[PDB]
Amino acid sequence: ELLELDKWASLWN
Repeated sequence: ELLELDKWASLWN
């Protein structure tokens, strides 16, 4: 949805 949300929705950390 709209160029990704970059790389699995930001990233879990």
